[PDB]
Amino acid sequence: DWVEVGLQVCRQGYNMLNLLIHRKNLNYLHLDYNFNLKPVKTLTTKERKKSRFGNAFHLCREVLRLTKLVVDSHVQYRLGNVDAFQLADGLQYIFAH
Amino acid sequence: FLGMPAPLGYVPGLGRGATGFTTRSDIGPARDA
Amino acid sequence: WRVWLFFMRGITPLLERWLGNLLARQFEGQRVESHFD
Amino acid sequence: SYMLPHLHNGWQVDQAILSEEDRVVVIRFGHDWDPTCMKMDEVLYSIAEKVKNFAVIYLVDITEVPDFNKMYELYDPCTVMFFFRNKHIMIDLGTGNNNKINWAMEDKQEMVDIIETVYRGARKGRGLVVSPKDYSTKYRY
RNA sequence: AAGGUAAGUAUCGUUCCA
Repeated sequence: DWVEVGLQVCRQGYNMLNLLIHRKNLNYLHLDYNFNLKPVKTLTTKERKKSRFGNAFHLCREVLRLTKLVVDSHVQYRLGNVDAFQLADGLQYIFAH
Repeated sequence: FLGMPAPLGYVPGLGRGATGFTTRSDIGPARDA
Repeated sequence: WRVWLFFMRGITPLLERWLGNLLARQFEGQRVESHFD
Repeated sequence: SYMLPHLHNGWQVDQAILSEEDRVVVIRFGHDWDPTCMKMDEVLYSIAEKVKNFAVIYLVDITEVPDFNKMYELYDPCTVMFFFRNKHIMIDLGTGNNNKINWAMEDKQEMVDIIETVYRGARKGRGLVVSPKDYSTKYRY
């Protein structure tokens, strides 16, 4: 099923990004399940500069957030949380905003 | 000294007690240790 | 919906190359007057 | 470039850092065939004799010596590292990176400026010196 | 996304590793 594939790929990409975060073993950067990179504690300047990623990593994280948003909207449709009309309107809002 | 072969048992780097640095996460390879 | 997919086909090799450089065992990373001298 | 002394293996560069106490060891890590590295390996030529009193210059090919790439982040095409009494002297530039000069410059006075500033701050016993010029831009206009 | 790391001296904890 496609929705299963989306829920699978979201976990796979989330694991990839967590590996990229814990590539240098810096535990003060944490990725949530919505693909938002947040500090676990207020960043000291040395650690802030020490944990920075180029534009490519941020672009990958944001496109993963986009696909996660789409997959979660479809899951909402499958779980009866929203209507088919609501699902279509939400998808159009995602792809237009 | 110059013009001498490297010792067999020498640690290639850090033998002088050097300390590496991590300016950013992207640069370099994974720590893998 | 299609527009972001053309954007996807555009950016696919860029990320597939940057990640490959990043996630690998081995990592890799005013010039004419310096040329002919 | 080719005129300056070269180091072939990992032991030699560590010895060159250790075999000196009263000068500064300025090591140009990179590839002497690089257009970038050859741009500044002639600046380092034009001042090697001038700074003989307080500086010695060794060249290192990272491919020939693949022992300091991971620890000192040798992935920019050209890198300059200053060592004093077996201690890496950090230098604060206008750029974000404060451990190396990862770009090849053009003026033979500014590099002597930086080397002498490093020596002056290293005799005191500092670990981070401050460059006179600011490299947050290129002053082009 | 950056161009915003002060450099240090201490005991203590942990962990891999020799």
